[PDB]
Amino acid sequence: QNQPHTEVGTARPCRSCKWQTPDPTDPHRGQCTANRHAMGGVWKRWLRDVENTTCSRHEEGKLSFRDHV
Amino acid sequence: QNQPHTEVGTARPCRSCKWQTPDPTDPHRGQCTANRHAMGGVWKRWLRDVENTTCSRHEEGKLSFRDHV
Amino acid sequence: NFFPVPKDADDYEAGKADCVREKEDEKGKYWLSKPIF
Amino acid sequence: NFFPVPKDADDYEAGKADCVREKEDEKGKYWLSKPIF
Amino acid sequence: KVLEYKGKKLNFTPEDPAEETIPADELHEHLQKPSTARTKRLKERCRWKHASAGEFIEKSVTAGIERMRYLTEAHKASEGKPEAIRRALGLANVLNKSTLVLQEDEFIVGYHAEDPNMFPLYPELSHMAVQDYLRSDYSPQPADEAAAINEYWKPHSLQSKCQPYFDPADLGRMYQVSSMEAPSFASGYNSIVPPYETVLEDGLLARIKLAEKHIAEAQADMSTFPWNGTKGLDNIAKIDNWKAMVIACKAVISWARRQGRLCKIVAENFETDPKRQAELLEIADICQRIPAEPCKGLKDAMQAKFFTFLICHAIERYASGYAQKEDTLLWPYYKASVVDKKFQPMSHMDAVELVEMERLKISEHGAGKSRAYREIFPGSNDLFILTVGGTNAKGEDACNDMTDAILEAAKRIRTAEPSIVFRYSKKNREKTLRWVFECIRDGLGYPSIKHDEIGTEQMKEYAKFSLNGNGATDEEAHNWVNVLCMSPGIHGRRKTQKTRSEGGGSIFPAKLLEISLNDGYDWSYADMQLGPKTGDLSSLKSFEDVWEAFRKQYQYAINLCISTKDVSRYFEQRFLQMPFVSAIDDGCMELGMDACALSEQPNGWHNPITTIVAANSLVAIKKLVFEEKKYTLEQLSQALKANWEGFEEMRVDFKRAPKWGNDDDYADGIITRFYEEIIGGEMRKITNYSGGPVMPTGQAVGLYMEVGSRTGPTPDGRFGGEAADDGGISPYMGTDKKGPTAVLRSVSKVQKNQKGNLLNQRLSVPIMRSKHGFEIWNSYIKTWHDLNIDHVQFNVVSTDEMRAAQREPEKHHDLIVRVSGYSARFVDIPTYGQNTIIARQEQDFSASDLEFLNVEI
Amino acid sequence: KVLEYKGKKLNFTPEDPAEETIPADELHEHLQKPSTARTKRLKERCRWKHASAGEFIEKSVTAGIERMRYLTEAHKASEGKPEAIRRALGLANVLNKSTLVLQEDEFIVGYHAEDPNMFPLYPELSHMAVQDYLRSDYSPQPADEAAAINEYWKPHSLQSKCQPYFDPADLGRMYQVSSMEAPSFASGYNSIVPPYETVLEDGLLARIKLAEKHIAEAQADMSTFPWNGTKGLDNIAKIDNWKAMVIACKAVISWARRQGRLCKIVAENFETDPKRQAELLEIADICQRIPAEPCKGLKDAMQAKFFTFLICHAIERYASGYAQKEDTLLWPYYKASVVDKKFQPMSHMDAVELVEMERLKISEHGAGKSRAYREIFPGSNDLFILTVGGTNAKGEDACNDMTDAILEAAKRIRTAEPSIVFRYSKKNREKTLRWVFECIRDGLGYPSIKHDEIGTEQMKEYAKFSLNGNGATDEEAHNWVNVLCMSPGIHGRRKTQKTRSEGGGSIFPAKLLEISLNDGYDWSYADMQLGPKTGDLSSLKSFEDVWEAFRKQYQYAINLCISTKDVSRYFEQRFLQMPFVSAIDDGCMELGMDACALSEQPNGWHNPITTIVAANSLVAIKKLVFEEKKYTLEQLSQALKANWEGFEEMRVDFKRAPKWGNDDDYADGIITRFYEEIIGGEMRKITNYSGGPVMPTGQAVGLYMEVGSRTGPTPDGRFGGEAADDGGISPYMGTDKKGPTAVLRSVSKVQKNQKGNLLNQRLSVPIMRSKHGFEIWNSYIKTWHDLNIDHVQFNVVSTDEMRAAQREPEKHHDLIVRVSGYSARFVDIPTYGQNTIIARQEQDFSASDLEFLNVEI
Ligand SMILES: O=C(O)/C=C/C(=O)O
Ligand SMILES: O=C(O)/C=C/C(=O)O
Ligand code: SF4
Ligand code: SF4
Repeated sequence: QNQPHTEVGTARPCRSCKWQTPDPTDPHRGQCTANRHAMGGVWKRWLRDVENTTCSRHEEGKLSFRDHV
Repeated sequence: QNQPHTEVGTARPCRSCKWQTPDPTDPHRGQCTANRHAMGGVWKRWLRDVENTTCSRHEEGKLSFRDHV
Repeated sequence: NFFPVPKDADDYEAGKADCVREKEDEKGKYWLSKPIF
Repeated sequence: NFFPVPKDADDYEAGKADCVREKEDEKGKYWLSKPIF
Repeated sequence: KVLEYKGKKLNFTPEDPAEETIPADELHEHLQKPSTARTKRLKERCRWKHASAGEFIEKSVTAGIERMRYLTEAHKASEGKPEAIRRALGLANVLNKSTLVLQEDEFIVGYHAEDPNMFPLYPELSHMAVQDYLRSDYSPQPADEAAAINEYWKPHSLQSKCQPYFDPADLGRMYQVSSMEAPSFASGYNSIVPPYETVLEDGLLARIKLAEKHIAEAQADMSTFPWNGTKGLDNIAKIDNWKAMVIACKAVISWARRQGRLCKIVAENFETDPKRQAELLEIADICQRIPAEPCKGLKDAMQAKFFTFLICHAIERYASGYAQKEDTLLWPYYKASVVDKKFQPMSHMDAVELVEMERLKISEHGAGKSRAYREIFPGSNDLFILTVGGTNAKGEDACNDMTDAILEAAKRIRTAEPSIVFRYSKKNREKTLRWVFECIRDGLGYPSIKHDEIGTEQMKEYAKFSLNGNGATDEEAHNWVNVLCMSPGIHGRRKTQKTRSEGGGSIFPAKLLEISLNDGYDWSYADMQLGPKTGDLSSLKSFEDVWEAFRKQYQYAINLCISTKDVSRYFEQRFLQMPFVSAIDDGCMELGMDACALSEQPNGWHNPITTIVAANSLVAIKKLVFEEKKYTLEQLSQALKANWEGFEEMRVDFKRAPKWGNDDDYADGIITRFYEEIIGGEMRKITNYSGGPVMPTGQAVGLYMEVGSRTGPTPDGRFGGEAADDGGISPYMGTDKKGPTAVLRSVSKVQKNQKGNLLNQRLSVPIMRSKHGFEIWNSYIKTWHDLNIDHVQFNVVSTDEMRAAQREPEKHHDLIVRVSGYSARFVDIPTYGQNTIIARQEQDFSASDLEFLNVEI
Repeated sequence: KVLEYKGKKLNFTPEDPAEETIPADELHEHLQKPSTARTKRLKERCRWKHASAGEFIEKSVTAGIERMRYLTEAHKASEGKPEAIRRALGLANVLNKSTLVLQEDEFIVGYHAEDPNMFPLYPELSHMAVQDYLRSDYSPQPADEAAAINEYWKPHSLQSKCQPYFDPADLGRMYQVSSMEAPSFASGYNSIVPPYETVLEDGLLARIKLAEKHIAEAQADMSTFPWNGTKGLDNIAKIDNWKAMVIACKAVISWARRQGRLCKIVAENFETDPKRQAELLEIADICQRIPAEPCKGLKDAMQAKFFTFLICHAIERYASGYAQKEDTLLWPYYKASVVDKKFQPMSHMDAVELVEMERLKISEHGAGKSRAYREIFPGSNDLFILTVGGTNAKGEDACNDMTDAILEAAKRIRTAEPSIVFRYSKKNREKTLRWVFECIRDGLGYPSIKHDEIGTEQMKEYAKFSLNGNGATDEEAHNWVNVLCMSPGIHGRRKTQKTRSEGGGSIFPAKLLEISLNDGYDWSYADMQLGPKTGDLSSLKSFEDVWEAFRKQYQYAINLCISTKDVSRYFEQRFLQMPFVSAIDDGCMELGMDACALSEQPNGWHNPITTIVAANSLVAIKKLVFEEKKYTLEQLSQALKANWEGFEEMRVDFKRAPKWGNDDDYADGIITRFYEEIIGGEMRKITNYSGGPVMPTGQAVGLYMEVGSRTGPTPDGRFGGEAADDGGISPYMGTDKKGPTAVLRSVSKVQKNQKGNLLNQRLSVPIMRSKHGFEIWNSYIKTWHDLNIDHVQFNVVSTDEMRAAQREPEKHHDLIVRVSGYSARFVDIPTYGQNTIIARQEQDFSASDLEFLNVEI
């Protein structure tokens, strides 16, 4: 449950999560940046839907540009 | 004055005259059929504007198809 | 007069029907069919 | 601030004017010119 | 009554002895004989929609609004989509939502508006034409919605698209319809030769499956490594056209089947007679199968043909006409039903009845055409011209028992429309010729007669100019029909003419002549400059100067005539796609092209109308002003500007000058040159969209009346506003004083640079209805053929009867006469037009005439 | 510090003795020297609009709505009109109604949105891009209107037009930007090479007068007897285009002059200092004349150039870039002003100041580009790449005093944009080379260096494929610039690249490699099928099987890459006409064609990015799995799916396998084939819209970061989500262990089937800033040139300083570094990206290195 999973009408959508940044082409999609490796990798996961997806690592907020790719 | 002449806002426009029939292409224009010859000719006159033109032969009404060309 | 469109018809859509009425004038009798919902 | 368009200007139309206002923010001073009637 | 010929005394007593004593002035009220009780009923209650003088004859005929409404709804909804698909979506919405109509006693069913008294309008074409309807008593309703619709379409209309590419002064001149017919983009008028053969043989389901296959292959092509952008992008327009074809065809099938379902519903819920109930279910089944599937029998074919006609001529787009080779088209299905009895078994007389019903449905087909075109076909709904006879691919007789069924039905039911063209060859069987004559001797005015070989040769010549080298093959060149009244075109599954922009539209020499004598200025009708300033009166110092002034007037006019058509063509294929017509053309389907874009068989023509007035005028000018110097041009011009008032002696001089149609050397030498060097010679210099020449098709329809009324007095002796000549090459009414064979001799002299020329002739009733009628007529046609004359058509009607029909129209409802290229109900023609037909010389044959024709009794 | 070379001891002490004791970690905060008080002021208050990670760095930067609003208003009003004219009307409405901006201290004036903190948006391009803006903190306002606007445009958008011609699954794959860059029609991203030369030389009034003449002649052609419909219809599209040009040019002039009038108004009503008042009136006068009239001096030319830039890159349409040959373009005007003093007399230093101001205006140019393109250029506004140097038509030195003015301005003002490309030839004067080095040694990252002869030859080769046989002449082939970062294109009055659809856009070998090992399935980022099913792991029984699997993945991807561009091209010229750009192209003007329709010089290319990750992975697979059989593919694949967790010994094995950039035979033999046979060889099989080949331009911009983050672990030793290689042909960061000349030797091996390849290198600060710096660098470049290498560009920056700038960004505002093909403000780069630059090997030169370079001290 620490990986993105569907949860219809969730109180904690990917969209509001600090780890999420929108897809480069389609703003309906998202990018999960939560999987950050000790050697510096930001191992993204593609989000088909940011309104009805969530996981346990969800944390409301917004990272500055410095902490994104 | 028995020939078509401009008369702005006339009470007796070509448009209501029995001798008039609309232009074949542009309904803003008209055809005057008043000049009828004894040998059967219907010697039409083209009407640039049927709202502001008139002459003394003006007669309100409508001819049947039988009497037009 | 209300006639539901056969569900296997090319033009079937849910709730669709033919409204059919008879008319008659000086010339003769005829029927009109208009699609409705 | 209201400045009528010179009547010999390429963009002259009757009643047309430049509305010009000065603004200043953290970076600096500037002027905006929007056409109005 | 009696004539002596080769030592015999010929007696011109009627074949039916009863006619010896039937008063001359009521003859045609005795001749109808509908083949069944049903078709008798159908005729008696026929919803005629004749128009004359710019109006409909009957108050009950009025415009529909559904087509306007649903086309508009689709157009708004389809914004952004490819234009071809948008057009398909428009047609589909119209077909999906249209009220459909079923009438009592009908077997062939279907209609093109929401009520049997109505007709649809066309806001996508001419915004002016729609506006004219809104100002009329027969406006679509509600008027406010209709007005709102027209305002929506105006910026998108074909008219609005084409006008910016022409000098406004030039359009104004054309729009007057005095020296030039208005361009089609301004009126919405149009024509088409539908590939009926494809629908009947293949059915629409097959076309759909075929387009879908093309699409899949094209999409596969586009994803194939390695991509080539100089080739692969061609698939875009192709896929658009094919997807549009599928949308269009599926909608047509759905529409046909919904018509079928109305038959079923009426049979089961409304109709109380078990006989009619069974028939209605029979019709319902046909509509279910057809045109989705290939036709199997004659009933299938007739209904398939009618459905195709409605889409192609009324619903997808307006098009005048009924072009088709009906005997050759229906023969396989006649054979299956009547001869082999393999499907929908029928008697020959059953076939005859079915054709009668077709004629009656067409008689009910009201046309949503513009004011001009409600003016120039008086006494008819519209132009509907079908073709029969001629020769097959091997040059042998194409006549058959289906031909005869079509002709007999015409003779029996006596409807003014559809008109018939008979392609005449020496190959044609006498049995069928006799049926042709039965129609003519009854005064129907049709079949008109076209020279089979001239037309076939013509198809071969045009074929050489094909832009993709796929013009008619030599064998295919035998497959031709008249498009509207007069001009040949290919029929079949491919290469047919898709639009009037290819060929059609008229030009008016009489008016051009008039303004030639006034430095291009029209003083008599419009009071404005109508042509180029080709020289004032004093500059016209010789006959050659007069000749050249006309030439320049003609060149200026004809250039506009063709260029406006080609510009229309440019935009039609871009914004007025016809995906249904495209889907049933084998070439369009194969190449993924729109019907207006692809043009495999060139067929360029334009119509000179009022030619002989111009020609007689020139002859008289030469003789009296320049040769004899009896009058100066200033004297003539003063006389003309006076409408000859005070100058009657001058008028009579010009009137009696030599005239076309008298086999007179002086007149004919000048006029022959006029046809060949100017009318044809100059026009032929122009090349149209299709890459072929433009040649003249002389005719007249009702324009000889309307243009006459817009033309001042002319040196042939006309007063201002009198009618012009009635044909392309007919003598001016009442000026042929040397008999019928003198006329043939004049006409035969015009041989170069023509596409066709309409000849009207009127033959003595007693002779034609006598037992000698057929032999004399057959000899006439043989002689006419040997003289290499393009066309002839006949009135056979007494003046007494026509005058009687003027006095008491209600007693002469079945009087039909020939106008020009089409036939009409005489009492529905205005008095002005009626008088021009009465004035046509009724020809008698002298014994020298009969000898010239090599008649044998 | 000290090196022994050819019996000398080289001392690497800095040229400025002061630098001996300046801490290494703050060096670049000491180097700016704006030439005037004004440009110092302008820099300090500069309205930077840098974007990183998909967002703008500063809260004050936000979207405008005026362009959206006025484009929409025009589009609704122009329904029915020809599309080219609709586009001209759109631009005109935007220009006529736009709020204009004047800022304090400016001399070059003008802007592209309604407020200096803003930028315009583009609803006509990508509806998704606009929607992304609406969901952002920098949405246009009012949000409800903007939303309504986007809904209006969606069915009309370029995106909506192109999508129906591709399998949706394919679009979904591209839109992820993992194996393929999204097509331009989906993002709105774009580029252009404006024909600046035409505007500066002729002025717009002349272009207007010229189009009007073409129109008059065309209309005359159409009314000439005898009409030919196979020719005369060609005039329609021409007249539409020319009329559109006139509308566009008139609007631009009016817009320029209204900008001038704002200067006048501020001078007379707002500005209180008589010095500035006089200057504002000077500017007002320039704007009145320019660009209406030909430019006469350098001030004219600069303002003309900026105005043209705004229309072509921001207002008529969005386009990335700043492509132009600035020294050659401005030279005639520099000469007139500075040398001859004939008009707008100026000193060389005055010219230097004017260029500084230009750099600052560009530094304020915010770009309304989509989210992806706010991701992949971190630390900058956008790509702005200008070109200088090279050779003239005779092959002689093109360098001049204007070149030097441009370079000095760059060195002085220290802005990250615009970046510079220097075309290097042995012809180039040392005086100018020294200025190039001054910029590089100061760590600016530019000028990058392009091989002059390679590019010129390239132009000649492409010219051969011209569809109308009017490609670059041999002399014209010397007139070239980089379009964006890396790819050569013609500059001048004609034949320039008008759209990114011709060439540009990227493809990502690393991701293609990853899914090659998983039967086309992307398990690591998107969890879905991303490519064709090229074979499961067990089917990959040899290295050749692995090689072929990648090939098919690559073939599938590159086909989509080019075809989506060519389809965009098809619709751009049909619905996104650029009448202004057309008006200033000599070819477009002459032929009456739209800028996107006419393509006289082919220039097809696509960008392989993340190539070396793919290449190193393949090398490691061959050696360890198939040659030595130390691991099976199943063992590798299990390790990869684990992100190497538990498999660190395996990872280290693959990491230490031979790597690109070490002049190692094993690695380089495989990788050379990879570049030449697959990357270039397969791509070159494709032909684009323009009829030429498509060849690869290897580069990276910030995509090597973004794609890296979307790519799982790979057999080169990466963990999932780590950065890819930084260039087109750079060694992967930290894997080049043999020094700088070893790198050159590796890189030089790739010679076939390339259009270009970006090489990033990083040189030791002490050496470069020593008195021996220029000689070693000049020797490096000479050697690089002899080895026939396409490109090289340099970072010159200590790790100490970059780390300091991470800890304390507010103290390091003037630190500029090279990313890939562009330079950036280091503190505006995200930490992830910063670390990739730090990890790039700082190269020292051994005495053997120096001997290899044939250095002479
Ligand atoms: O379309 C026309 O004008 C005429 C056609 C015809 O007579 O066939
Ligand atoms: O358009 C591109 O993406 C590539 C540009 C370049 O490197 O020149
Ligand atoms: S909620 Fe979970 S899956 Fe969604 S963005 Fe945040 S960490 Fe990723
Ligand atoms: S009012 Fe006079 S000019 Fe007008 S239509 Fe009647 S008669 Fe003719």
